[PDB]
Amino acid sequence: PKCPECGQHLDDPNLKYQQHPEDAVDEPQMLTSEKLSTYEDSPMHRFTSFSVYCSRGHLCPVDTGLIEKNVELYFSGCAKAIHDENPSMEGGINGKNLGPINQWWLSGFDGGEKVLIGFSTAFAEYILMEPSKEYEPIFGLMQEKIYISKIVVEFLQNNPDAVYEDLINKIETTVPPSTINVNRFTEDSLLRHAQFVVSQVESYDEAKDDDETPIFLSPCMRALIHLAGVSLGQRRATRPTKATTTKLVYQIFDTFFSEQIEKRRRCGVCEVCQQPECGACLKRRCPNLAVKEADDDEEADDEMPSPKKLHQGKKKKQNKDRISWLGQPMKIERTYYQKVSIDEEMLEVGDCVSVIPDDSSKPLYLARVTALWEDKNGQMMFHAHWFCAGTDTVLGATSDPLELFLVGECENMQLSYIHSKVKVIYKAPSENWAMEGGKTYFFQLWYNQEYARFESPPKTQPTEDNKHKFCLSCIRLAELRQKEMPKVLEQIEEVDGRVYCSSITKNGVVYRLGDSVYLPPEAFTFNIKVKKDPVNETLYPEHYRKYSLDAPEPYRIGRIKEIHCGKKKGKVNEADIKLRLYKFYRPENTHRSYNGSYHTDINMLYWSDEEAVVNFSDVQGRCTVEYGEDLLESIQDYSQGGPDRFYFLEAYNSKTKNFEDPPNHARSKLPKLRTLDVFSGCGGLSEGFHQAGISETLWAIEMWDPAAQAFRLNNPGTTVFTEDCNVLLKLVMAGEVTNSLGQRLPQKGDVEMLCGGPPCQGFSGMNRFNSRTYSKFKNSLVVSFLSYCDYYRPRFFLLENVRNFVSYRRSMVLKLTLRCLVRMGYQCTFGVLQAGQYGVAQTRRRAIILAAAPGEKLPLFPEPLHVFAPRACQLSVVVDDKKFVSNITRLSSGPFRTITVRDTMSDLPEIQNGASNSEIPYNGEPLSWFQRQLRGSHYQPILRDHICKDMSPLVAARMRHIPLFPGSDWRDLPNIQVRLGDGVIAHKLQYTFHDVKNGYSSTGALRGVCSCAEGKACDPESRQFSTLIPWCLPHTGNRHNHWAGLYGRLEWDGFFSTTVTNPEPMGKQGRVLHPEQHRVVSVRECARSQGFPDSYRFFGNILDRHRQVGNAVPPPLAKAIGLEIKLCLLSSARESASA
Ligand SMILES: Nc1ncnc2c1ncn2[C@@H]1O[C@H](CSCC[C@H](N)C(=O)O)[C@@H](O)[C@H]1O
Ligand SMILES: [Zn+2]
Ligand SMILES: [Zn+2]
Ligand SMILES: [Zn+2]
Ligand SMILES: [Zn+2]
Repeated sequence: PKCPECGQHLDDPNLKYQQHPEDAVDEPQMLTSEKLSTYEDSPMHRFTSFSVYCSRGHLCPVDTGLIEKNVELYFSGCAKAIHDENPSMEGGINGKNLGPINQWWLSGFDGGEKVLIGFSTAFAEYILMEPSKEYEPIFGLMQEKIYISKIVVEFLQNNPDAVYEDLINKIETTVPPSTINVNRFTEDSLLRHAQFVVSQVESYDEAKDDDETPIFLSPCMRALIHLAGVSLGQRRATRPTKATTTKLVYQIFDTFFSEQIEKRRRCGVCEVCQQPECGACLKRRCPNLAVKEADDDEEADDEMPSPKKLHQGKKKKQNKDRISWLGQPMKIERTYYQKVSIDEEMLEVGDCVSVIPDDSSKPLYLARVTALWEDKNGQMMFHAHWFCAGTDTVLGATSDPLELFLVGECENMQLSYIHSKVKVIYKAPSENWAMEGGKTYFFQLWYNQEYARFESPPKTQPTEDNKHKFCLSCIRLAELRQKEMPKVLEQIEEVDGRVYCSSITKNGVVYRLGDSVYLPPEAFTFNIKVKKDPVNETLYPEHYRKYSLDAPEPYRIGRIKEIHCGKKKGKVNEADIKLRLYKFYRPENTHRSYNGSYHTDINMLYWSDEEAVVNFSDVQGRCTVEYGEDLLESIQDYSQGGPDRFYFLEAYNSKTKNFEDPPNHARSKLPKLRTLDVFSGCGGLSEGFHQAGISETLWAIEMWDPAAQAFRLNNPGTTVFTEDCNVLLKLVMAGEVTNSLGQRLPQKGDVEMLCGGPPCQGFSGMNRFNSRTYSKFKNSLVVSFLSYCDYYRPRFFLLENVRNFVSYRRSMVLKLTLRCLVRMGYQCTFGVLQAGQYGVAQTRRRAIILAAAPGEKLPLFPEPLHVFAPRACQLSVVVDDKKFVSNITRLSSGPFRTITVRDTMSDLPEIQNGASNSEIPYNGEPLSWFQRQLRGSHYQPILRDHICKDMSPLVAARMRHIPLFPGSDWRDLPNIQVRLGDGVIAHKLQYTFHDVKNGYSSTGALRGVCSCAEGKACDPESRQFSTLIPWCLPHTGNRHNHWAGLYGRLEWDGFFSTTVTNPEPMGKQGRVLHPEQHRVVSVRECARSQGFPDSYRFFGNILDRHRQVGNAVPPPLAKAIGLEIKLCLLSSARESASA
């Protein structure tokens, strides 16, 4: 038996019938009482001892949607004076069967701790107070629901951009009052109330409206929507940051607005899609569409062939009047060079010209007249070194219509193709350019299309043997062809039509006999060597979902024995340079294989008497393979001394599979820049830079206290400013010497290098800019950061960001950043790097913007040192449908093996879920090479931050029950009733519906967790909570790739999905459970995943430490970049050491 009106099952032991007061009169009568009377027509009244019930007398909830489902609900209790705050049944009239509830509503989501619950009837609006003793339970749950909703709304008003793991933490950590009979809230509760909470939050945006972003569209909100299948649109309840910029930086962002700035996939089936109309108002917009759009704005598009070279390209001839030479010829060559030519008016060498092309792609071609001459066919010729227009560079629209750029484009042309003489000025930097922080065609930098490098022009020089032919574009190409040229330097004595040599060259590297060489895994070979059963589906109902590229080998190493080659007609054929090498085994290449690749050094080799022949083309680079037993310093000291340094102590007998000693033929300052790390964090970026020996941080700016604190502990000589960089900048700009706290503010000339990670939050999307999006970026921390650069003018600049920075806002964010630096007159470039390729067991791509002052050199992006899964390695950038790449050649292979989770944390003592002891002994030695380095050669007794979050009894239980086999997640959980330690009991998942797309289990059992599996609309109450297999995961599984690896354990041979900031198992941060322990990863494990030395200190609570680390730039990546700035400095030091 179950009610025809409300639906309640009569056998329900928690059912209750309506119990009435005496003086209870019908609604119109009780509303005519004199005990009764904001800008509306009601009348509004208070209401106490209330009870809500169906037409038959069953006490009913109001949240459940029965009002919506047309079910007439009647209420009863004491009504009071609008002003009467007493919830004691005393100053009012009792009403009975009070009008069917037209609708119910809420008010109290701002500067108001109280949340009011009102009902609307055919006659009056009532404000509820206390329920009746019989209704109390029913109102109880409803109340709890309302509270989570409040916490969720309030938090989001204060923190939009909040991620799912934060929401969870906000909820988790909020202490509810006594008035709410819940000890504390959990992810389980939020997920359980996920529909009420979301539908409440939607309503807050519909109600309190601004031109601002709907709170239901925040990352955490959409995350909760996708995780717990939620129906959007079921709504009901109603009732000027400015960047501290310099004139120059302001001007750029101010003009882009006053130029390039101009201004429907509705769902149909939703409750918002079924409601008219607006000019009654200005909003009726679909929430399901709103999400799809909000989600698509988050994703980019990463193949595409090389961009076409400019000016190749058709130009059209002009004049037939009088072109005659002027003066005596400069020189002779079949060609006769001149200095002046008169095409009606005077035209000298080194003047600029305009060339009218074919009326199609219509920009006017611009060129520097390099040379003037007459060819053997008496035709008047010229050499046109082309200029690139601002719009034709990466910059595009962002550039000055008058700014031109020098390119590696030149061609010979007849004097007919010339249109006119054009005034082209070189906007050279001032004598004092560093102090400068706050018409016709001009130029400033040299642009390399292939690598988006804006650089300071050479200058020069024109020798008297080429003062007539002087083409920089021709010189560059010549130098390039020379380096790319395989050439013999010294030869011994020739043999059977092949010359034996002692030294060869290519790419700028000189290869001698005995020097070691890198080659692809295909280059040679070593002496090689040579079905699932039935799962219990009753126990593992979700395993069916389980169903349904990897890193290459590092370079093959060889030592040079012979440089024999080939011969062409008379002399040596460079196309035929061959090498005879002694093959070097890596421990992995031995019979040992993967066990060799464990505790061994990343750079240890095994000598072999084996030999191979390979072309000098196949050679990737040169390295240093030395015998350690004949060594000057320790193996560590030699290894840590410089690049491409390997060693061998024994020799591998490939045949006997044994280790003999090797044969006897196998035997033998840096100016640290004064740095300012803006958005310093705990100092991971500064760390890699200090590791590089190229810097010293003297001023670090951190807004968040726990981070700045952690910085100081690692950098004691740094003036850590715990402010908003915007106030800090305004003070120097105001002329201050010191801040409130009496700390010396950095002054112009004090900062040699600027570096930082400006967080992009108010505009971090992909779609076209807009009035909203632009205003947010106009004042962004990117613009505050570029102002710092403009004011201070450091020798070197770095802006590290999220890889998508490069793609953000139809790549406009990157185009404007590059524009800024060019306006100032800085050499600059962008580029993407995968941290994993730099010695970290994590897959994280970062956008890196390098900038360098005119005078210094522009650094290159570091060559990858570690072999990584190709998928994780897409570094290319498509800007305005042109593919931009970095100088990185190693695409592809690398010199060292991959760093794995195993190498990252295999040595750490066992810790249980909820570990709290900050300082503990290691209780053992380091095992991996990686461990040895972060633990250090110097003995450390204490292990720090091996602290791990305390997960709930339920989550804790779930983790115990996640198998240890690689790549194991939720889908492996058993459907078993776990005793949650405490009174609470995690029960089985009830499988009551049919999955029409997944079928039946092997046992003929159902797979459906909710009515929507059938194709119908989700029936609530079919929702389950506190289940071992989270109910929400089968609920949405199908539409979200079976919830990938949520509750997944890290693979020992795997990596970290990303930079983990708050480890949650159903989180957007990847696999977070430890490979073997029934817990989530500890702070130190994360710190290790970042390649931080075990000495590295962290401040605040567990979560602050977690944030500090997952915010950091991994020191290995920072050092890699720092090392590129290293060469850039030494090179510029020897260059500024002449006569
Ligand atoms: N307006 C502002 N002014 C100064 N610092 C800010 C800021 N807003 C955010 N921050 C800081 O921005 C930092 C970004 S994380 C930076 C990573 C870092 N360079 C490293 O390798 O550790 C955070 O640590 C945050 O607290
Ligand atoms: Zn009923
Ligand atoms: Zn809709
Ligand atoms: Zn040329
Ligand atoms: Zn459903």
